[PDB]
Parts: sequence; C-alpha cells; structure tokens
Amino acid sequence: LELRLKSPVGAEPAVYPWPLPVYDKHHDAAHEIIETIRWVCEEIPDLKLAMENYDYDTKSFESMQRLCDKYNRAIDSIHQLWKGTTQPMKLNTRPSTGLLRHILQQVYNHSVTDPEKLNNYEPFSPEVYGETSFDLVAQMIDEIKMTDDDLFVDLGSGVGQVVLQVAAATNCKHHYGVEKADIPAKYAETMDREFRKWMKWYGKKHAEYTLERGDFLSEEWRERIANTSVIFVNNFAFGPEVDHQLKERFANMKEGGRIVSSKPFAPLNFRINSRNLSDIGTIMRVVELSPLKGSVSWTGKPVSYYLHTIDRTILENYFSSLKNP
Ligand SMILES: CN(C)C[C@H]1O[C@@H](n2cnc3c(N)ncnc32)[C@H](O)[C@@H]1O
Repeated sequence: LELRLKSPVGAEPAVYPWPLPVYDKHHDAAHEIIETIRWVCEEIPDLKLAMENYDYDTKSFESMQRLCDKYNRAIDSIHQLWKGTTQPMKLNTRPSTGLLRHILQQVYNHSVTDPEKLNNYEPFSPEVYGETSFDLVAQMIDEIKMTDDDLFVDLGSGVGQVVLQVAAATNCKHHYGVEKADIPAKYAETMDREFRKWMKWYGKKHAEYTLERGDFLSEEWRERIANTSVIFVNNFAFGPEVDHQLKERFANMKEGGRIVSSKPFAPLNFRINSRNLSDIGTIMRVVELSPLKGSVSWTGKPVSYYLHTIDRTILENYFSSLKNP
C-alpha cells in the first residue's frame, strides 16, 4: 500500500508508505503531503486553478489517495498544457522563502530519523547541540548581501541546515559546513542527499555546497578560515577556550570579511586604549542584529545575533592619532 506524488518537473514521484509515519508531536507525513501539494500550487498558478474545484481526512487511505490522485491528474494536465503553446514554468529559479522553509522541514523529516539522538552530546562542553531558527538565518541572508565573490562557512554546522538554506538563497562560489560530532555529521550525509533530491523534485536551483566532518580548529582550517569572506558560527555554548582560538583564526581574515555569531567576539562598546592593541576588537566593527518581533528564548530577553566586519581602519586611525596633540 502506497501514496504517490508526481514531481511538477518530471522527476521520480515521491512515494509514501501507508499508514503514514509520524515525525514528532506536530509533524506527520500526512501534513507533509498536503503541504507539498499546497506549495506546488503556489509555484504553478495554473495548477492552483486546476486544483481549486474540491474535503479530506488525514486518517483515511482512500481520502488521502483521492487527494494525491486529484493532484497527480492536474500535474498530467499542466504538463500537457506545457506541450501546447504555453511556456513551461520558470525553469530553474531560487525558491520563495515559504517554499524553502517547507523543503528544509521536509528534508529534516526524512533525514533526522531519530531527533532525540541529537541530545546525546556531553553537557557543558563545546558539543552542545542547538538549531538556529530559519527566520534568523533568513534575516542574516537579507542583511548580509552576498555575491559570487563570497565563500560561506558554518563552523559547527550540525546536521547542516544553515548551509542548505544559505545555498538555496545566495550565489556564493561555494558554501561549507564543518561539524565534529558523529551523530549530527552522520545525519548531515543524509540531509545532503535529501536536499539534492527534493530540490530536483521541485525543480529549484541552489548554489554549490559541501557538508564535511572535521575539526574547525585543526591546521587545515586555519588557512581555510582566512580565505572565507562570510562565517556563520553559533558559538553560544562554546566557552572562552574555544572562543579565544577562534579569535586567532579570525585575525587572519581579509578586510571586509564578516562573521555572524550568537555571542560577540569583541565587546560592543570597544574603544581602543593603550592596553588593548593586541585584542580582536582592534580590527572589526561589531553590531547587534535587530531582534525579530516576538522572539524570546529561555533568557526572557530576545535572542541576539552579532555581525562582525573586519575593519583595520580602526587600528590605522588609532596609530595616526598617536601623532596628534
Ligand atoms: C550549536 N551547534 C549547532 C554547534 C555545533 O558545533 C559543533 N562543534 C563544536 N566544536 C567543533 C569543532 N571543533 N569542529 C567542528 N564542529 C564543532 C558541535 O558539535 C555542535 O554540533
């Protein structure tokens, strides 16, 4: 027994077993199915017209299969439309924000087979797992205009969702994620396959990326970090040991290089005095990113992210001013 959904662009149908699996307390395949249909209607207006003319109950196989079938018919229909004088949909675009949210949720669901195993890290160590919200990454994408000049790195990439979202959204020459712990790195290998497959299924283009197992403190990474123009690092749980080593790594970045983190690498109020010349604040502007409305962590205050920009002008100027009355 099965349910099937035709790709709007001709890829292999998506096949779901019956009964449909549950993912967590508010995610099951039934809603995935419904939502994928909902989203393809969003991408193809004609499909939506063809689809308007309908009830459905998530628990009934016939009721579900009548929906899958109704959608599969309409796809056949649209494909016939495209053989006519009508042009195909825009052939290879970036996904809308909404579609992207769904796609990554879909990818996660099919890959992170057991979400609870992602809590099996050593507590109060740099291994602590946390997931940056899609909206936040969205904000970063919006505020940090990136081009094909840029290279992107998520240090400690988890299962890799930041990389995937950024790769979906921007045109960086390449995007990297590096993660050290087995569990998330294992899952990342699946995330990668699934993301590639789902993007093909919806016919959406994405930039190039690689999810790697490794240590971002190793020798190899020193140089790699220096060539990176944009770095995302969710370091809230790193601790001063690891933060300090990262400061050294960052000291080597090119002008205009950018780092986005959850905990600043230099105080915000930083004036360069006589005693702090060696310090990382000397070479970078640091701003707080605007909080997203209605957003409160366990800290009661809004969750903050910080943007750092390599600006050695700051240093140049303090030296220049050491030659003035
Ligand atoms: C918060 N979470 C998403 C951070 C992830 O960072 C991982 N991590 C911590 N240290 C390193 C390291 N030295 N090299 C590569 N990854 C590391 C951590 O496993 C968590 O999944």
